[PDB]
Formats: sequence, structure tokens, C-alpha cells
Amino acid sequence: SHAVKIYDTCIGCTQCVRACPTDVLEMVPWDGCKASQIASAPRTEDCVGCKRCESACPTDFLSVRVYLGSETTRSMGLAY
Amino acid sequence: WKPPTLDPSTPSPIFGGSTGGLLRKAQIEEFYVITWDAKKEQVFEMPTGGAAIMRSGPNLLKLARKEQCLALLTQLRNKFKTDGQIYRVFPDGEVQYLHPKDGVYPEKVNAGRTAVGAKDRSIGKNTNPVAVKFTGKLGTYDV
Amino acid sequence: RLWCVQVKVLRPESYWFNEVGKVVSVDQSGIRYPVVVRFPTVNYAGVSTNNYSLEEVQEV
Amino acid sequence: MPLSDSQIFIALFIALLTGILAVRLGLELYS
Amino acid sequence: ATKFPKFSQGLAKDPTTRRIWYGIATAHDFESHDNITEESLYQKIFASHFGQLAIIFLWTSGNLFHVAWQGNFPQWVQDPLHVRPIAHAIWDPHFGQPAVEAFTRGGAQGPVNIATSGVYQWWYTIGLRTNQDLFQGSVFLTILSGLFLFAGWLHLQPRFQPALAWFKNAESRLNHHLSGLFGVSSLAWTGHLVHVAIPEARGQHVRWDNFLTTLPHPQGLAPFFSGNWAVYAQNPDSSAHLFGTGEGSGTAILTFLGGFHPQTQSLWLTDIAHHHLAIAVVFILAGHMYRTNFGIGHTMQEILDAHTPPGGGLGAGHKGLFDTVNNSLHFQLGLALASVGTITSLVAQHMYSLPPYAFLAQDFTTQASLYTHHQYIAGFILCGAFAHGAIFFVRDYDPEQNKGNVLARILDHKEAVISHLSWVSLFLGFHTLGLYVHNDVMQAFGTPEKQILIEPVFAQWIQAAQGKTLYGFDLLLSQSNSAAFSAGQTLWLPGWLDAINSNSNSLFLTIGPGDFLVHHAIALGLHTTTLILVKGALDARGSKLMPDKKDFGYSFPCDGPGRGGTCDISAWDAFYLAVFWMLNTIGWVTFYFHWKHLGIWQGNVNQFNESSTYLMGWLRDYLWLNSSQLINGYNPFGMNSLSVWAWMFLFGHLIYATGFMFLISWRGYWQELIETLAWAHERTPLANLVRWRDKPVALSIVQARLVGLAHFSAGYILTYAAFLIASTSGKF
Amino acid sequence: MKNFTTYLSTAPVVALIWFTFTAGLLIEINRFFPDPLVF
Amino acid sequence: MAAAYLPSVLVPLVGLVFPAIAMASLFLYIEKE
Amino acid sequence: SEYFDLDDLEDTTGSWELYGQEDEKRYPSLQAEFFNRAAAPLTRRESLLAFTFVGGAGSLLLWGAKGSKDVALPIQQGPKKGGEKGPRGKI
Amino acid sequence: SGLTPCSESKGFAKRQKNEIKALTKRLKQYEEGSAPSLALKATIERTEKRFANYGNAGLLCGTDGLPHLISDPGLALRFGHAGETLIPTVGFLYIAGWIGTAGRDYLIASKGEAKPREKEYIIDVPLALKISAQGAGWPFRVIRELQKGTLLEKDSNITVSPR
Ligand code: CLA
Ligand code: CLA
Ligand code: CLA
Ligand code: CLA
Ligand code: CLA
Ligand SMILES: CC1=C(/C=C/C(C)=C/C=C/C(C)=C/C=C/C=C(C)/C=C/C=C(C)/C=C/C2=C(C)CCCC2(C)C)C(C)(C)CCC1
Ligand code: SF4
Repeated sequence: SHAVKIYDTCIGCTQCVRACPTDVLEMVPWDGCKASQIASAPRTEDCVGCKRCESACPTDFLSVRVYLGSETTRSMGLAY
Repeated sequence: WKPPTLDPSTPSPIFGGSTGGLLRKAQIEEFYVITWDAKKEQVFEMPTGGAAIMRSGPNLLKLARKEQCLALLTQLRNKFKTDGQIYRVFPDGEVQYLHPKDGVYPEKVNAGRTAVGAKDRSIGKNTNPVAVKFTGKLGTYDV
Repeated sequence: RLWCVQVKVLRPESYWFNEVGKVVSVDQSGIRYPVVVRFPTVNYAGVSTNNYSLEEVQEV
Repeated sequence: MPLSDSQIFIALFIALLTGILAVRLGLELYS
Repeated sequence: ATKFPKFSQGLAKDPTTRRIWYGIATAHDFESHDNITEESLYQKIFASHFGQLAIIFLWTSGNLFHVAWQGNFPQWVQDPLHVRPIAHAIWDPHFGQPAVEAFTRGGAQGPVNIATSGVYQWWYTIGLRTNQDLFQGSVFLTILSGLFLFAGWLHLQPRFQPALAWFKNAESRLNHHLSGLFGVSSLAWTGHLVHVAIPEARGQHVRWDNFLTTLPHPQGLAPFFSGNWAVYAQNPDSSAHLFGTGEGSGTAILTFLGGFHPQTQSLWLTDIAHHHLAIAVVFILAGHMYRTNFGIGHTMQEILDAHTPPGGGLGAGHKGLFDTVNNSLHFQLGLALASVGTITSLVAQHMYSLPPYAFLAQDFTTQASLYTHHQYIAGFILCGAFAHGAIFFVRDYDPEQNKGNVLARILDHKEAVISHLSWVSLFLGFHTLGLYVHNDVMQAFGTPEKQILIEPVFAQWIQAAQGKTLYGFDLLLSQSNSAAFSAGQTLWLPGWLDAINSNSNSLFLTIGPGDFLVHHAIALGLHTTTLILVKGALDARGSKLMPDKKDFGYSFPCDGPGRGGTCDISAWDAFYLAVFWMLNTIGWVTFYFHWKHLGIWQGNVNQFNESSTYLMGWLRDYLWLNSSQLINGYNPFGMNSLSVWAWMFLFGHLIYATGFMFLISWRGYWQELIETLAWAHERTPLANLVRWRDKPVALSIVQARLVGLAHFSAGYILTYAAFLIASTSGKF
Repeated sequence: MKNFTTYLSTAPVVALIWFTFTAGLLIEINRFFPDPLVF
Repeated sequence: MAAAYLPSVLVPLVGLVFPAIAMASLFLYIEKE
Repeated sequence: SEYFDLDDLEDTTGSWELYGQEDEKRYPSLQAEFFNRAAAPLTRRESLLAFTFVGGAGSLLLWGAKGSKDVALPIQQGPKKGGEKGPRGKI
Repeated sequence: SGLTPCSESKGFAKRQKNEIKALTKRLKQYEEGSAPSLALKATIERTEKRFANYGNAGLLCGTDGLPHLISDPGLALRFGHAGETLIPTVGFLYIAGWIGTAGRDYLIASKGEAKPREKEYIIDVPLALKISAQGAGWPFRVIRELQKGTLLEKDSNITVSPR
């Protein structure tokens, strides 16, 4: 499966969670930013690796990072 | 809130069929079910291609991929203002509830969730790949 | 630190490393990256603002 | 002057021994 | 899941056909394998090196065996200018009878391939004469291969496994390799030349059964031990010597004549013996430099730590670089590939102009094939050198351990280096293409006197300084009263000046404006290939577009369509892009070599001199004109022996074109297509009785770049090899 | 007229005018002084 | 050439028999669970 | 309703036999008995691979040594025109 | 380089004669005074003038019968070939420095505007013409900037990627 690690520059904008087409990401409470929330990646077994989340992220550099890993049926996006 | 149970007596939308639906993977690996409650009978676009008619009341749709279920759910939420539930169904009969995982949509922050994958540093503070040689770790992001 | 004072970015992975931006605001609640900086140039994502820590900016 | 049949068979036999040693090295490198 | 990629559980659990492909493609990347340690990595590499050496010796044994068994080596030895050398026999059951007749050549009793590798000239020069000699050499090399395989197996056994510290003992390895592997091997080769090759060139049959009976020099070893070494240079072979016979032969064994044997048009064997003897002494001396276990010799870490300019111009200098080089196999491989590939180019440049083998210069097909072969090999090796430099920067480079030294400092001004490479590439391309296009328009409009033809006066001045008097620059070796002239006048200058002032050889060919233009094209190619490779290596760890690129490794598809889009951002992709430019550059180099030599061999130098100044001249008078015999290898009227080259010519064009499919069309089109195909098989009666084990998927993004590049390169090489060999051998 | 001259100051119009001037100058130099190879 | 029948035996062996064995065995190895 | 959790997962996942029919009586008894004893030694995967290997290799070398000569393949007749002539007086 | 002056090269003369002969062969299919006859005669006149001018410039000719240019500044100055490459080098470098200095001046002047990007695609044509005229004195100004230290931006003010 792909690894999705979150860093602490996240401003809690939730855009990566909304962008995700397979529901890998979710917002959890945090105290490190003004929005009082941070992205989390609890379901990377469903991550296809499209990097829509990284395209959505506004921080410089990225606060969500996708590291493509070992390929599975789910990560290859196969319906057969 | 508790995870809902998949009601197998739910009717399916009115559809004439297609070549884009389930394949052998549903028999031997897994498939997915999306359920939703429609306010009225109306036409929606199938994620596998073609127009279908959602029945008034509860609807059930079996799909090959989780991404297909979430694409249909995005359409239901943005075009029909309708919520839905997604399950994973295994060949042995096991049904796993998937989405929304804790009853609240993931884009809305909810108490009781715990961060996984969080790194307490900015991305430029990752170490060098030479420092993880012969350790078994996936990379500098893994440490 | 001040409002609308020029600062130099010291974050190496930032698009605006060694460049000078303008402080928009500084959060006073103890968040990790409280300094909001606006820049005259867009980065590769089209963004012109970014948040920094105190040690990541130098007043110029 | 051409080679004899025996010379060709000698070369083929020595090559077969070398190939056996090669299979041995390849299996040792594998596991 | 499966057990084929047993070194990678991540690949073994892949349920798709990608598992097989990636399992093949990652098999020799031992560092990334599961549970590998540094010591086991080095031991596996050591054994793999034994396997490669055994393969090389078996390959040489096979060439010797097939020439001995199916070739015409004694007949060629009898008439080296009028016998086509045979590589091996053809047994092809698809042959028609006209193909059987056409390929029967060289006096063979059946269809054969005519060799282009020059092994006949080499083996004849070093003293081999009969099929029995070649057979004995082949059997010896097969035994050597078996010994290497046994040693590879042996040093994998636990009590013979070398420790990791043994592999990192740099000083002892350098001492031994310089003194023994280079120096003693060169000394033993001088022994072979003096005892065997030189007497066989003088008609004396010296073999294992009589070499202890045969005197190599009439005065024995007394002049050597007494130091009266000029005895061995007295009485060289005369200018009327016939090679392989005693007629006109001398008795000298170590000379410095310079130039060429008049009959063989190759270097004197006694000069070669003296070369290898001096090389042996220099290398044995250089192998006593580094400290091992006897309290004397240099320590390389301290040498490197000492070489820092006191003015601070290089920062910390070379401090810490010993551990940087010694701990990184990729730094070592990059250095080895850069040096070996440059040496391969040097071999190509020196073997055409200073042919070392008898009757090689008259074999035009062989000379062209050898130059082209070694230059393409050199290009691939240089690409690999820079690739492993980039891999070092990603995987092995520790910035803290290299703080302030030359490596960190060149990383610290990488933008300056890359931008200046970009500037020189742009200048060369703009002006070389512009001058060519201007000349093309001048020729098209009927006014060739309006061409811009810049005389290469700098290289002509170099040729004059080395003794070529054609250009009128009177200096050094072309000035008869200069000190440089008078110093060499009794030793090597007469033969050298006879050779360099003759236009009947390849020694410092006459050059003009066409040589100017193509040399600047070569400079453009070298600088652009270097720009791509260097930018790939220096941006391998990160750039502004992807500041954390080191976290993703050497090879990865992209970083997605965000931030403007990031296709081909990895350092691997810079290698992939640079291979195209390397192939282009070696193409220009070899086109130049072949066309200039075609004019020289056909006795018409004016064709190159007049037509090479514009690109239509290259197209029409080189590619179009010389393809005529090749494409008529088979036609409606019949076929001849060039039909194999016509077929391979088209074969290479086809493979080249097929590569464009992988390079132009990208993945997601094929994945959706394969999805429809997977639907079709599951729904088709009598066919859905069978099922795949691995789920069929489209090839990956990186794999597609690789496969497209491989088809492109293979088609490139096959096409040019067919054209080169057919065009040269149909005339000569 | 201000809007029209602003359009004439857009990059491709300025490029067209400048390159027409430069190309015309080169053409007329080569018409008046045909075949210049050297200075 | 001496032993001139050998190409007519070894060419089918190296070109047909050995590749068939090799791909059959390698297929069996790389599909083994 | 096209879904059911248990005892109808085959219909839910479409695991249907479109054309296969259960049938025990197709072939005559003596014909079947003949063909089971004919193909009995090849019902082991190692024996069939050994049989096909030995037969195919023997057929291929017998073709190469003898059969290619019998059908008069051009590679077995060899040349008869004396050899192609090369340029520059080379043979 | 062993070359010969084009005015005494036999190949040069043969090329002139052959080109004139081809043009004259084309001429004898048109009436005198016709437009093709006048055009061909003008081409012939230009060809004769071109060969005379190339001979009179002291150009060296190869064995091809074609002019070859000398580009070493030493060989050009001592043997009268400075008009082939050296003087064109000075002329090109002057015009190129003019173009670059005018572009730099326009960019620097636009940097101080409220909308600096607007002047990059909507050209301030009077300002551009004024700056273009002032580019004639570029070497003096550029050398002064080099000695003063204002030509180059300092390394601490320029973005770089992480090393
Ligand atoms: C100079 C030539 C050379 C050398 C010294 C090696 C050396 C090695 N290879 Mg590499 N190989 C080569 C050429 C070479 N290979 C070529 C041309 C290819 C195709 C591109 C490969 C593809 C390859 C694969 C896919 C694997 C190796 C593996 C190995 C190791 C064990 C080899 C063995 O005999 O296992 C003997 C084992 C068996 C006979 C049963 C298992 C079958 C294995 C898994 C596949 C066959 C491997 C064999 C080398 C293929 C030969 C290719 C042929 C066209 C020349 C050893 C380090 C294996 C290793 O585990 O990685 C470190 C491994 O999986 N090789
Ligand atoms: C006047 C006295 C003098 C002079 C002229 C030198 C000169 C030199 N010394 Mg020093 N030295 C001196 C006194 C002197 N030394 C004394 C008294 C001592 C005490 C004993 C030393 C101790 C010392 C040490 C220990 C070392 C030197 C080294 C050097 C060299 C590099 C110095 C440097 O900073 O490079 C600066 C270089 C750069 C900043 C990089 C420039 C890179 C260019 C721009 C690249 C261009 C590439 C090109 C474009 C591409 C190809 C071109 C194409 C046409 C082919 C240089 C040869 C070093 C060395 O090299 O030894 C051999 C070294 O290790 N010296
Ligand atoms: C014939 C094919 C061709 C040409 C002309 C080029 C051209 C160039 N390559 Mg590209 N390359 C090619 C094939 C080619 N490449 C292929 C097949 C690949 C594999 C993908 C690459 C991969 C590649 C890489 C990876 C790099 C290059 C770079 C370069 C530049 C080299 C420096 C130079 O020569 O500047 C001179 C420029 C040229 C010769 C380009 C043509 C200039 C024209 C003729 C100017 C005049 C235009 C005309 C007046 C306009 C009329 C327009 C009309 C509509 C009015 C140049 C832009 C390098 C680079 O960018 O360095 C700066 C670089 O890093 N190439
Ligand atoms: C080195 C490899 C090699 C060799 C030695 C041959 C040899 C042959 N091929 Mg060529 N072939 C090959 C590779 C080879 N093929 C490849 C790679 C391709 C695709 C590019 C082809 C495409 C091809 C075609 C399209 C045809 C041939 C045919 C032939 C036959 C022509 C001679 C004849 O007149 O037979 C006449 C035939 C006979 C006298 C009957 C021979 C029957 C054999 C001996 C049966 C052997 C049993 C079998 C191999 C069992 C396999 C078991 C196991 C090893 C898998 C001959 C058997 C022609 C044909 O005749 O073959 C069917 C034919 O039409 N080939
Ligand atoms: C203000 C104009 C200007 C100036 C002063 C420079 C200066 C420089 N360029 Mg940059 N460049 C420019 C415009 C300019 N460039 C434009 C418009 C492009 C896009 C085509 C580039 C693309 C470019 C590349 C790809 C490279 C450079 C490089 C360089 C450097 C070496 C010189 C050179 O290679 O020239 C070559 C210049 C070109 C090939 C493009 C020039 C186009 C025209 C002639 C210039 C623009 C004129 C401008 C429109 C005038 C408007 C002024 C007016 C309104 C008053 C130097 C720093 C090289 C490098 O970095 O060296 C270290 C390098 O690799 N340039
Ligand atoms: C990236 C990288 C890398 C790589 C690199 C490379 C790949 C390079 C290449 C390089 C090269 C490839 C080089 C070459 C060079 C050469 C030279 C430098 C030479 C010199 C010469 C000379 C000096 C000579 C002289 C002479 C004589 C002796 C005689 C006479 C003549 C003359 C004068 C010429 C490495 C690994 C390191 C590391 C990491 C990074
Ligand atoms: S890569 Fe795609 S699937 Fe994975 S977390 Fe990001 S948006 Fe979701």
C-alpha cells in the first residue's frame, strides 16, 4: 500500500480530505494550528495514489505527502 | 451512534443493465455496496456508464470498487443533496462498514478520531536516505 | 514580527527561500507556524501566501 | 588442417563441466 | 503471495503482471532487497563479478572455437589481403537454396558469416597460426571460466567469505591491482611478445614444446643484467620485411621506431614489446605507493585531508572524501564507468589511426565496425557513469560528513554549473545549425562560393606541431632545426614523420571546413548530453519544484499533475532523456568517421571535403548514395549475401518505430483498453474456462519509458550496424 | 484612440512591427549590397 | 568442418528444445504460490 | 432486490452457469473405457511432461539429423555454385 | 593552412565560368528585352561582381575552389583577414550587448511600476524606444556597474533549492 504521512505545517483547511476519491483522509482535532484540526490518513489501504490530496494542499511545501509503495488490487484501481 | 447494518431487503435502482458492472472479482475477492434514501424517483448517472432511475425511499447498489461508490456518493451529495452509506462485502459473507466511518463525514472534524501518519515536523526536516540504509524502513518519511 | 514588515524566508523547502515577503499577521495563540507572509510572486501551485515559524523568518 | 571429432568432443565435455560449475554458482548466489 | 521475487515481499504480494516485470528489473539492485546487510551485499557482488568474468572468458573461448572449427584462419594467414575472414557457420532450416548459395563465402563448404570483429588480424599478430593453436586457446579459456566459477562459489562459503573490512581496504587493493593486475600482466605480455609473437612475425615457429630451446635474442640475457640495454634495439626489421617470414627480418626485440610496418600498415611488434615493458615497470613502481602491512607507503585518507588550498578557495578541500568514496559503491562505480568509458573512446580513436594489428588497416569493414562498436559502448558507459553519480547523490550522500568539501561546494553552486552548460549547449546548437543551414541555402540557390567555410586552423596548427608539413606552419616537429625535432631525430621521429606526412594512412587525416562543422556538432552533443546528465545528478536530491526529491529515490514515475505537473522529474528520467542525446552524439561521430573514411578508401577525398559542409550533402551523398547495395540485398530479381543486412536494416527500422509507441502513448489509455479486454475474456464462452493467475495491467510509467528507450536504442544500433557493414563490405 | 494604441502596444503587434522593420532592413541591405560574405 | 552433423542437432536443441524447457520451467517457478 | 447476505451470494455476485449442464451419461462405456486406459499413464503431470519432452526432443533431433535430409532441405544439400564472389578480388 | 588566394585559384575561376555558362544557357530561350532575359542578365552581372569582390577581398581558397575563412585573431591581423571573423565578432558583440542592455534596462524600469507584469506584455513603447536609443552607450554603463558592484544581485537574495 501507499504511505500517506501528514506533517505539522497543516493549516487544517480540509481540502485534501474533500479531494480524496477513496476516503483515505479525515480531519481530527489538533492544537497546532488556528483551525484546531489536522488531516489524518487512517485508511491508506484504500489509497490509490492519485495525489489529488497533494494537488489540493495550499501549504508550501506540502503538508500531505503520498509515497507510492507496494501495489495491491485496491491501489492499482482494478475492478476485475 | 453505532455502525449501521446492511439491510439486504433494500430494492435496487431501475436500470436496464450494462457491460460495466461486476466481474469475477466480486465472487472471489470483494465488492462494495452503497445504500441511500431518495426523496423522490429521479434519474442519476451510473459510475459504470448509463442512466439509472433511483427509487423513492431506500436504494441499494452493488459496485466493483470503493472509488465507484464514492463517485456515486459525491453525485448524490452534490446533485441530489442526499447522504449515503458504503459497505465492503467479502465472499464469505462478512460485511464491513466503510463510510462515513464514525457517522460524521471525514471532511468535518470529529472528536474521538486519532491522527495516524502525523509527523511532528515540516517536510524539509526529513533525514537523508543514507541514514536509513540497511534498517528495513520504507524511507526517510518512515522514521 | 510586526504587521506589514518585510521578512526574509529561511525555510529551505519553501518556494520563497531567501526571498522577501510581507507579514500579514502573527497568531498569538501559540500555534506552530504563526507568521502569515504574503509574497509578490506565486509558487508552482499559484499560491502567494504561506505560514512560517519565528525562527523561519528574519526581519529585514 | 582441420580439427578432429575428438577435439570437438573434448571441448564440449570441458564446457559441460564448466556449465555444471556455473549452475552451482548460480544456485549458491540464489540461496 | 508468490515466491518468485523472493528478495522483495512487496513485489511478491503484487497480484498483477507488474510483479513479474519488476521482479526481473530489480533483481540486480541488491541494496534494495529484503533483509540485505552491507557485508552480504559485498559478498553477493564479489560472486557476481566472478560469474561475469567466467562469462567473458567463455565468450572468448566460443569465438576461438568457432573460428578454429568453421572458419578459414590458415587460408587467411596465407593471403590476408584476399581472404574474407569467417566468423562461424550458418545452419538455418528456413534458408532457400539461393540463400544457401549466396552465403557460401571465404572458401567455405557451406553458408557462413564473414567476421567484422578483427579477431583474425589480432590473433595472427600475436603469433597464432593454425586451427590447433586457436583450439588450444579456447580449451584453456573454458578451463579458466570453470576456475572463476569455482572461485565464485568458494568465496560464498562461510569460512571463505571475505569480511566487509576486507572489501574496504583500499590501499592494498590499489597496490596489488597496479603492480600485479596491470604491471605484472603487462610484463608477462612482453614475455609473450618477445618469446612468441616477434619470432612468429619473423618466420620462427615458437610454441610450448620448443620455447625453452629457442633464443629470443642472440645475446641472451647478459645485456639485460649488465644494463647494456641498447643491444636489444640494434638491427630492427627492415622496411622490406615480409610479415610472418624471415625475409628482411631483424633481431631486435625492443625498439622505438615509430610509425608503421610498410607491408602490414600496422605498428612494429618490437615497439609494442618495448611499450608494454616500460608500462610494466611504471605500473609495478606505482603499485608500491600505498601503505599495507610493512610501515611504509601513503595513507589515502591523509592525502585527501591534506589537499585543501590554504587560501580557502575550495573550502574544506577534500576532507572526508575518503569515507565518502570508500563507503559508496555508487561513487566507485560512477568513477569506474567514467574512466573506463573514456578509455573505450581512446581505444576507438587510437586503433583507427595507429592500427596495432597486421593487415587491419586494409580491412575497411573491420576498422569501421570496431570504431563504431567501441564508440557506442563508450557512450552507454558514460551515461551509466553519470547515472550512478546521481544514484550516489540520492542513496549514499551524507551532507554532514561532507560539510564544506569540494562535493558539497559543487552542490552549492549547481545552478551556476547547469546554467553555464545550458549556455554553451545553446551557443553551439544555434551557430552549428545556423552555419549548416546557411550553407544548405547557398548550395540550393546555386552559389556554393557564398558558403561560410571556417578553416580549422587550431587543429591544423596541432597537426603541424606534430610534424605534418602540409599546412605550412613551421614549428616543433615540422621545423627541422627545432630542439623537439633534434631530440627525437634518431629514435622515433623518422618513422613517425614518414607516417604522419603520408595521406595513405589514417594517421592525422587532413582536415578542413567540413571537419570544423562536424567537430562543433560533436561538441554540441557532448555538452548537451553532459548537461542533461549533470542536471539530473545535481537535482537528484531536490529542486524548487520538488524540494524533497531524495525521499522518493532515484527512480519514480512523477509527483502527479499538481504544482503545474511533474512528468519526468526523477533523476532516472534525466538518464532516460540523456540516452537519446548520447545516441544522437555517437551517431554524428560515427557518421563522420564512416563518411570521411569512405572517401579516403575509395580514393576520392573531394566528396567529403565538398559535400559535408551542408546537410543535403550528408543525406544525399552519404545516406542515400551508400544505401543502394544494401536495400538490393533482396529484390524481385533475387537475393545475394547482403540480404541478411537488408532484412536487419528493416528489422531495426521496425524496432525503432515500435519504441515510439511506448514513448508517445502513455499508460492510462492502455489500462482502460486492457480493462475492456479483461471484460471480454470473462464473458466469452469456451475461453472463460481458462483464467489468468496475474491480473493483466498496463505497463507502469517508468517501465514504459525503459521499454520504449530499449526498443529505440536497439533499433538505432541494428539499423546503423546493418547500413555500416553492408555499405562498406559491398564495396570492399 | 488610447485603447487602440494600447492594443498596438500588445506584445504580438510590437513583435510584428519590430520584426517587420528588422527583416525589411536586412532585406534592403542585401538588395543594395548583394552577396556580403566578408567585411 | 569436422563433426558436421552437430549443427543440425544442436541448433534445434538450443533454438527450440532449451527455450521450451526454459519458459515452461520459468513459468512454473514464477506462478508458484 | 439484487442483494442477499447469505445463501444467495452466488446470485448477488452473478456466479451463474450460463451454459454448463450437469450430465453423467454422454459417451459409450467401451469407448470411454478404451480412452481411460489409453490416457492413463499421462494423467500424471510429471509423466506427460517427461513423455512430451522425450518425444519432442527425439522428433526434433531425428528431424535435424535425418528427416531434414530426407525432405531435402536446402541447408542439408549445401552449395553447388562454387561460392559467391566478393569485391576487391576477395574470396 | 596551405590555401591559395581566390584571385589566383583555378577552381575559383572554373566555378565562376561554370555558373555564368549555366545562366547563359538558360538565357538563350528568351527574346532580348523580355523580363526573363533582363532578370537572367541581372543575375549574371551579380555573379560576376560577386566573384570579383570575393577575389579582391583577399579571401583564401581551398582545393574545392571555395573561400575559406580564417578566424584566429593572430593569423587574421597579420595576414589581412580581419574582415572575415574578427571585425564581425566586434560588430555582433556590440549589437548583442546593446540588445541585452536595452532589455535589462526596460525590465529594471518596469520592476518599479505598480503592475510590473503589465509592461512585459503590453509594451510601454515610448519608454522602450527611449531605452533602445540609450543602448548605444552600453559598454561604458555596464563596465561601471561591474566595478561598482550593482550589475550582480547578491547570492543571499537569490532563491535556491535545498542541496
Ligand atoms: C552477467 C550475467 C548475470 C549474473 C552474474 C547474474 C546473477 C544473479 N542473478 Mg541476474 N539475470 C541476468 C544475468 C545475470 N544474473 C539476465 C540477462 C536477466 C534477465 C534480464 C537476469 C534476471 C534475474 C532474475 C529475475 C533473478 C536473477 C537473480 C540472480 C542471482 C541468482 C542467479 C541464479 O542462477 O539463480 C538460480 C535460480 C533458479 C535457476 C531458480 C529460480 C529462477 C530465478 C528466480 C530466475 C532465473 C535467474 C537467471 C539469472 C535468469 C537468467 C537470464 C538469462 C536470459 C541469461 C545472481 C546474483 C535472482 C536473484 O534472486 O536476485 C538476486 C533472480 O530472482 N537474475
Ligand atoms: C602563488 C602560489 C600558488 C599558486 C598559483 C597555487 C595554485 C593552486 N593551488 Mg596552492 N599552495 C601554495 C601556493 C600556490 N598555489 C602554497 C605556498 C601552499 C602550501 C604548501 C599551497 C598548498 C595547496 C594545497 C594543499 C592545494 C593547493 C591547490 C592549488 C590549486 C587550486 C587552488 C584553488 O583554490 O582553486 C580554485 C578553483 C576553483 C574555485 C574552481 C574553479 C572551477 C572552474 C571555474 C571550472 C571551469 C570548467 C571549464 C569551464 C570546463 C572545461 C573547459 C574546457 C575549455 C576544456 C592551484 C593549482 C589544491 C590542488 O589542486 O592541488 C593540486 C590543493 O589541494 N595548494
Ligand atoms: C532535431 C531534434 C532536436 C532539436 C533541434 C533539439 C533542440 C534542443 N534540445 Mg531537445 N531532444 C530531442 C531532439 C531535439 N532537440 C529528442 C528526440 C530528445 C529526447 C526527448 C531531446 C531531449 C532534450 C533534453 C533533455 C534537452 C534538450 C536540449 C535541447 C537544446 C540544445 C541546445 C541547442 O542546441 O540550442 C540551440 C537551439 C536549437 C537548435 C533549437 C532550434 C532553434 C531554432 C532553429 C531557432 C530559430 C527558430 C525560427 C526562427 C522560428 C520560426 C517560427 C515560425 C513559426 C515563425 C535545443 C533547444 C537541452 C536544453 O534545453 O539546453 C538548453 C536539454 O536539456 N533536448
Ligand atoms: C532455432 C529455432 C528454430 C528451428 C530449428 C526451426 C525449424 C523449422 N521451422 Mg522455424 N520458427 C522459429 C524457430 C525455429 N524453427 C521461430 C522463433 C519462429 C517464429 C518467428 C519460426 C516460424 C516458423 C514457421 C511459420 C514455420 C517454421 C517451419 C520450420 C521448419 C522448416 C523446415 C521444414 O521444411 O520442415 C517441414 C516440417 C516437417 C518435416 C515436420 C516437422 C515436425 C517437427 C519435427 C515436430 C517436432 C515436435 C515438436 C517440436 C514437439 C515440441 C515438444 C517440446 C520441445 C515443446 C523447421 C522444423 C515451417 C514448418 O514446416 O513447421 C511447421 C513453418 O511453416 N518456422
Ligand atoms: C532582457 C532580455 C534578456 C537578457 C539580458 C538575457 C540574458 C541572459 N540569458 Mg535569457 N532569455 C530571454 C531574455 C534575456 N536573456 C527570453 C525572452 C528567453 C526566452 C526565449 C530567454 C531564455 C534563456 C535561456 C533558455 C538561457 C538564457 C541564458 C541567458 C544568459 C546568457 C546569454 C544567453 O544565453 O542569451 C541567449 C538568449 C536567448 C536564447 C533568448 C533571447 C531572446 C531575445 C533576443 C532577448 C529578449 C529581448 C527583449 C524582448 C527585449 C525587450 C526590450 C525592449 C522592450 C526595450 C544571460 C543571463 C542562458 C543561461 O542561463 O546562461 C547562463 C540560457 O541557457 N536565456
Ligand atoms: C556526477 C557524479 C559523479 C560522476 C562524474 C563523472 C561521470 C564525470 C566524468 C568525468 C569525465 C569523463 C572526465 C574526463 C576528463 C578528462 C581529462 C581531464 C583529461 C585530461 C587530459 C589531459 C590533461 C592531457 C594532456 C595532454 C597530454 C598528456 C599529452 C599532450 C596532449 C595533452 C596536452 C592534451 C561522481 C561518480 C564522481 C560522484 C557523484 C556525482
Ligand atoms: S493519493 Fe489519492 S487516494 Fe491516496 S490519500 Fe491522496 S487523494 Fe486519497
